[PDB]
Amino acid sequence: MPLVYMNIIMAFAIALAGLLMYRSHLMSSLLCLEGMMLSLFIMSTLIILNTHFTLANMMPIILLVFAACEAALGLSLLVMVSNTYGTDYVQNLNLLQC
Amino acid sequence: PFFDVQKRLGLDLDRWMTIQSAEQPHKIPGRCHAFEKEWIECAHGIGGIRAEKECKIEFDDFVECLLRQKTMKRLSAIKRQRDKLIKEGKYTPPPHHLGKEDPRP
Amino acid sequence: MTMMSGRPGRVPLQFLPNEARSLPPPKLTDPRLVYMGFLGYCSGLIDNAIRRRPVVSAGLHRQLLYVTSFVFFGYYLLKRQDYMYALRDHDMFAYVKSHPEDFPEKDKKTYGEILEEFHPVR
Amino acid sequence: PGIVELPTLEDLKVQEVKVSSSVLKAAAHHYGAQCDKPNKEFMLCRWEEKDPRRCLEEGKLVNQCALDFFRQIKRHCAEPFTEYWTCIDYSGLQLFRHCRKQQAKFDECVLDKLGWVRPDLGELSKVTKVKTDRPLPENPYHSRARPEPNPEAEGDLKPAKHGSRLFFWTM
Amino acid sequence: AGRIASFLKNAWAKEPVLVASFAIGGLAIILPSLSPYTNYAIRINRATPYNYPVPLRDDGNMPDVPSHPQDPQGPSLEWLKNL
Amino acid sequence: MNIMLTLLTNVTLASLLVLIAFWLPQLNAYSEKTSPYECGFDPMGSARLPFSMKFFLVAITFLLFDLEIALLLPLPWASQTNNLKTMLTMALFLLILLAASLAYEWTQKGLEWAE
Amino acid sequence: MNPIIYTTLIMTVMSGTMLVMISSHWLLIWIGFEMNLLAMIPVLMKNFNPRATEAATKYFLTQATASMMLMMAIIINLLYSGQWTITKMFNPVAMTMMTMALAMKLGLSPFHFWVPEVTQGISLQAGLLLLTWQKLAPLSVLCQISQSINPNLMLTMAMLSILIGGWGGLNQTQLRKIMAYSSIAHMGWMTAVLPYNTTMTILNLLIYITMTLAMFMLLIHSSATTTLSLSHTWNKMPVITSLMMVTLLSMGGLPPLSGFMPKWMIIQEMTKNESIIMPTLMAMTALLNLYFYMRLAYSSSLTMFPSTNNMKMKWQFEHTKQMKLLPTMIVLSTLVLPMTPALSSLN
Amino acid sequence: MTMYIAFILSTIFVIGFVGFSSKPSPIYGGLGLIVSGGVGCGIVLNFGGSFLGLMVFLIYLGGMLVVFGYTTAMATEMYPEVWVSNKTVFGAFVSGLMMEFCMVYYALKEEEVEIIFKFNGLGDWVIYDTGDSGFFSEEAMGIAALYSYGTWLVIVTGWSLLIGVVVIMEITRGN
Amino acid sequence: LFQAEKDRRVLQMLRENLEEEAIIMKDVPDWKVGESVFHTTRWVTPMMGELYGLRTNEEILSATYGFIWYT
Ligand SMILES: CCCCCCCCCCCCCCCCCC(=O)OC[C@H](COP(=O)([O-])OCC(O)COP(=O)([O-])OC[C@@H](COC(=O)CCCCCCCCCCCCCCCCC)OC(=O)CCCCCCCCCCCCCCCCC)OC(=O)CCCCCCCCCCCCCCCCC
Ligand SMILES: CCCCCCCCCCCCCCCCC[C@@H](O)O[C@H](CO[C@H](O)CCCCCCCCCCCCCCC)COP(=O)(O)OCC[N+](C)(C)C
Ligand SMILES: CCCCCCCCCCCCCCCCC[C@@H](O)O[C@H](CO[C@H](O)CCCCCCCCCCCCCCC)COP(=O)(O)OCC[N+](C)(C)C
Ligand SMILES: CCCCCCCCCCCCCCCCC[C@@H](O)O[C@H](CO[C@H](O)CCCCCCCCCCCCCCC)COP(=O)(O)OCC[N+](C)(C)C
Ligand SMILES: CCCCCCCC/C=C\CCCCCCCC(=O)O[C@H](COC(=O)CCCCCCC/C=C/CCCCCCCC)COP(=O)(O)OCCN
Repeated sequence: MPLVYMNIIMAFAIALAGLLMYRSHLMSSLLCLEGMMLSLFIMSTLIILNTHFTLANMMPIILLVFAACEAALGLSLLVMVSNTYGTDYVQNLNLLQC
Repeated sequence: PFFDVQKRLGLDLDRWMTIQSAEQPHKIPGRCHAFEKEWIECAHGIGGIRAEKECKIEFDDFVECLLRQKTMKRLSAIKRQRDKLIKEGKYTPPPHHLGKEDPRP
Repeated sequence: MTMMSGRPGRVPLQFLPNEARSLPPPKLTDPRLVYMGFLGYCSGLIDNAIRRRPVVSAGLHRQLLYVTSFVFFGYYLLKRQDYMYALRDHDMFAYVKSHPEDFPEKDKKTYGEILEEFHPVR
Repeated sequence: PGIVELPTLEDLKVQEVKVSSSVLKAAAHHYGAQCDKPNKEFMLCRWEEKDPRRCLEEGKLVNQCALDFFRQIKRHCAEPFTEYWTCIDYSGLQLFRHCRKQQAKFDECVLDKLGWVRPDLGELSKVTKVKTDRPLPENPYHSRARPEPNPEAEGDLKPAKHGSRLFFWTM
Repeated sequence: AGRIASFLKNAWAKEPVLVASFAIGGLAIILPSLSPYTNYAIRINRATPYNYPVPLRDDGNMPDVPSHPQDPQGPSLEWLKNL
Repeated sequence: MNIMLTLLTNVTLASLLVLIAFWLPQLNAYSEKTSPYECGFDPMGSARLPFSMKFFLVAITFLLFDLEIALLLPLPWASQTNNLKTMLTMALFLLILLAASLAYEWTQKGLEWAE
Repeated sequence: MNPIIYTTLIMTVMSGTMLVMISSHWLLIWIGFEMNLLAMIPVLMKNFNPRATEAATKYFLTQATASMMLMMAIIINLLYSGQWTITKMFNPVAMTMMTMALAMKLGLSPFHFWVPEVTQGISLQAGLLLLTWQKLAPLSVLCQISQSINPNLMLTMAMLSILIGGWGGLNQTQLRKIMAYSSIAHMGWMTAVLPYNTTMTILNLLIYITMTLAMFMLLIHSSATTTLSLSHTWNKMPVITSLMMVTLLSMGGLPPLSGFMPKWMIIQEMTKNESIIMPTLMAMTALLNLYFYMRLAYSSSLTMFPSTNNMKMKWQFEHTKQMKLLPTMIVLSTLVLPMTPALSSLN
Repeated sequence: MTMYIAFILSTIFVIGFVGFSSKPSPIYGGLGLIVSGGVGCGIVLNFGGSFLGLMVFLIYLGGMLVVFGYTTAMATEMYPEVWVSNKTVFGAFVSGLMMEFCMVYYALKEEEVEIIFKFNGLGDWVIYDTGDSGFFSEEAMGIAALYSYGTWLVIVTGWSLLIGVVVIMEITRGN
Repeated sequence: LFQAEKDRRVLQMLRENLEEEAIIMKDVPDWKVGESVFHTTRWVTPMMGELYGLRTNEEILSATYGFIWYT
């Protein structure tokens, strides 16, 4: 595994860690999710191109689709909670406990 | 769990994309078509447990083709020994390894 | 781990292979079938109880359908269970026959030659 | 796990065909029409052996046949051929469609100088047969012996002895 | 018979763009199944030699396969030149 | 290589123009001159307050409709395949489904802005 | 929500689950997971209030993160072996990430935090769907890769799930949180035996599903979501409370009821692999679940709580909507133990 | 080793990921994600996948636009945070940069294994093919095979998109 | 013709690399010169690290990125 594969894996790990830590905004976490999606796309594309897996070339494109379907979902949710609180702070999501 | 509707009906919903040696468009071959074909032929019909131990040679060759780790190690050793021989100066690499070669078609 | 899902020659979604026709079918007076009919009768009684109806005599057609459906499902369930157990025994005996070195027939001593330690209770 | 057999540099020596891409493209059709036989043996050897080290002589014969083809073209009429391939070389994509008059002149020269006929559209893509004395390889993949499969399921089916044998159940 | 006619007139009077778009979409859906040139398009796509044609080994009983490209045997592209 | 040189040249020329703009003239900056502009009077609030978007649902739909162009872009290469019937059927199916998505968004009053 | 839209969303969820369980390609399984989550999100938000919206947001975040690590594990397995088929995961790191992602998808501890919140925030029908149907796809995926699962990590998570569910269910007065903690404990029980025998996993899942269906359908019949609200049911329909107490007894694992059958079948299996400490700890920990079932049984059926005057009016009206499958679910959740050997039909 | 192009691009990709992963005001996070998308697109073209990189870049530029549009509405934060405007953001950014530099140095000078395996450098040019054939683009042919081989994929993806439109409209309904 | 010339060129580059490796690794403890890496004995396409590993940088850049960078 050359430096490129390790750098892409590190990018995915950084995006996942940034998602797992919440500061205030939900939009920043959605941005981290988009970053994870981009890192996965890049790694899959590199792996498929390196081995000349011809059919698998359609795999990353499909990977993109369910990307924004996940994004369009989150943004949608981000609207509604805002309509309840006037802000997208994840602090306000504390009505339900363990 | 796994309800094999594809095998029951012969539908082939996603079995065309599972391996790289299976009917690529314009007959374009994978980088490791021979290795994967050999390993699949070795491991066919003997179960996972038996294939993990008896087809280990073909799988090792396939992984070597896929990642080329041992080849990179060999090349790194070659270039390190070449650098050590050049630093003290008793190698003098040949002219065709420096750009003074008479190329062929 | 799964033991019989990868058995060679297995049809994916058959639920009753043709070889299962070689085994005797369960008798209609099987105690398990009677228990399934009892389960259907209890289901009918509970259905009558929930809807605030006379429990024992509200719907005779409904109770009869309950019992009949339970018995009908139980017949094929018992057939499949018996077939699976027969398959297990068949595979076990075949493996034992095919690997004599792993199941050695050992000559067995009589109790007169074995020395068991005696532990008095006092 | 073994040393790799590589031919010596003397076995790789051959008289190279030193014409440029445009020159080859201009005479490509007549070359495929005239030098088809050694080319087809070489291609069949290459695809059957899957090893460049087992078909070097066929490549040498291909080079020799190409040399004879170009030597005949040079000997009989080379001026129309030069006028055609300079035109082919001018185009950035080396388009046949830009120079049909030079192609016509070259075709008419080769038709009466050597009896050569330019192949029609679709003929050069045909799948042809090869008569060869080279034995068909038996194990081109160098495959090992395949493992013996699990034996079989044989015999008739009998009911389980004493039923399920699960704890206290007698059925 | 008459309800569809009045509906279409009202749609053309109010929303010509939707009528034109639906007509174009319906034509694009229906026409290819009723055209004789789809087979010609398929054959033209099939006749393009993207990769090398690997020659066959003569076992002595292949009359249909040619021995040289200019032999009359094999597929012919005569229909393409006259189309 | 060539494209990298082109991008470098363009960015360098733009940055040089910025440098000439910010280093050639004589600048006299004071507090009143650098204040925000709201047509002569001081702004009431901050320009970093929330700004309601009445077309948010169309913005969400634009993401999926942008994915559909990514799906439909390889059509020129797809039209070269042998299975023209299946290729045409699948392309028409995808376009029909996207048209149905647009129709469902239209009829459910989804293309109309909030008030 | 429009009934046609609700039906097509439900069918899209079930189609995603079906695609997960019928696919031999990892990409198709991932696509099925994405479809299931996408169609599942609006079902949780069927009734609009701040609490339902919050639950959907937490569920979306959790499932999205689990999907991301699922996809990265797939990509790593592809990198170290050019295989797309679902198989024994030639790379251990990819196997670990897949185990973690499926653990969060199921809700195994310590990824259990979202389950009580999501269950409490949504309605009873959405809770039933979440606690019954959403468990099929991850467990179906796990049953295929069990030969490569590291026993230590899976068993640690199963023990943690059992302990955490038993401890959490003790402090709850809301019924949906109790159901969520019971689901966590039962998830631990399912996943404890998975590396050894997947047939026991399937049997445990089926029994848990039937008991959860009976429980949730009884809770829907008597519109109670708290302990005190359920304490009023004895004065309106005693039979519902009696069947509820029998079902709670079955869930606790007391013989000869059905809930004893899976545990009994799991422990035995674990004793064939020289595993004695783990089954003993699991059996001892199930007593906490039994205790917080018994507290509910005491509150609702074995004692009569004070009632209210207006309840008299409710005596004049009947349950208009009938659930056909409820008696069958109750019977299958209580009286099934004598038919234990039928589990041989599951392999 | 040669021209450092792939290595520099991957490093900038990681830097942009750290930049938007420190979670400043979402404007700068979107900027960092845009630059990361462009850099990854260039990385992909450096391996022969021009269409995938352009497509990824093209998809991302517009997704971010929608994200900027939503940030200006619901995540405004009257004092927006930049990487140097807050101690937590700067700490996370510096930690990510320092960790990336240490990993690069450890895997470059020596052969260190972090999680999966080790790396010795040599440049990514070593693992290429030398395959010399083709009058078409292999990546383009593979992507175009979606409409002949991937009928199931097209069906499921189109259904997912239609369901997504229905789902977002149901979610944003409110009431 | 192109196939034949490519085969000869690849074999020549491999043989030149082998004849050099016989010289750099004369005095390494246990190096087998020309030893293969795969267990199988069939032909394996070179990796472009085995053909240009001991050559100047500009040939490496050509053989790696010439087609991609040619515009
Ligand atoms: C190992 C072997 C064992 C296997 C075990 C397998 C698993 C075991 C069971 C798993 C757990 C079951 C959990 C199910 C709970 C369902 C959740 C729910 O809906 O609410 C709960 C529900 C709600 O109660 P509620 O409060 O009274 O309802 C209020 C209303 O819902 C208030 O809402 P509303 O006002 O809007 O009312 C609308 C209402 C009324 O609905 C209507 O209005 C009807 C109008 C129709 C509209 C037409 C639209 C269609 C056009 C769209 C086309 C989309 C195509 C999608 C496909 C895309 C493909 C890519 O619709 C509904 O209520 C729900 C509709 C349900 C339809 C289900 C259709 C099945 C989908 C199957 C898909 C799979 C296909 C293959 C995929 C291939 C792969 C790609 O409560 C119950 O239903 C009682 C529980 C009963 C559950 C079933 C019990 C267990 C199952 C036993 C059956 C046999 C199983 C074994 C079969 C093996 C093969 C023979
Ligand atoms: C509370 C008890 C559980 C309740 C169960 C639900 C009750 C209704 C029964 C469900 C009806 C459907 C069953 C038959 C329809 C078709 C069956 C066929 O299509 O599927 C077969 C499979 O059929 C099932 O295996 C049998 C289902 C029967 C369920 C009953 C067993 C319950 C365990 C013992 C409890 C006693 C129950 C008594 C009932 C009163 C194919 O086998 P296969 O595709 O290769 O297996 C896939 C999984 N593998 C490969 C991983 C193994
Ligand atoms: C068209 C696109 C391509 C253009 C190609 C030409 C590139 C143009 C050059 C880039 C911008 C130049 C702007 C032209 C005006 C000069 C601005 C600057 O260079 O002068 C001063 C820079 O000098 C500083 O005052 C400090 C000078 C000394 C301190 C460090 C310099 C050390 C260098 C050694 C010099 C000694 C002799 C060297 C001989 C080679 C800044 O003074 P300041 O008032 O703020 O800014 C306003 C300038 N005003 C006055 C004209 C309005
Ligand atoms: C049996 C179950 C029936 C009821 C359940 C329905 C739920 C499933 C959804 C629809 C099922 C149909 C999918 C069938 C699999 C498609 C693949 C197979 O059928 O062949 C394809 C045939 O596909 C054809 O285009 C016709 C079928 C496509 C139907 C159009 C889509 C309709 C789907 C509607 C339901 C989906 C959800 C709702 C969306 C609106 C192409 O094969 P072919 O090209 O020969 O050879 C390929 C191999 N090559 C490349 C080497 C040559
Ligand atoms: C078989 C082919 C189908 C597939 C191809 C379709 C191609 C894509 C075209 C459709 C894209 C999406 C269409 C969205 C539908 C819009 C629904 C709608 O709400 O339209 C109404 C209008 O109502 C309508 O639906 C339009 C009229 C009916 C539809 C158009 C005509 C239907 C088809 C007619 C052509 C048939 C074929 C040609 C026959 C030629 C004559 C013999 C809009 O009005 P408002 O915006 O609310 O106005 C507010 C301000 N006053």
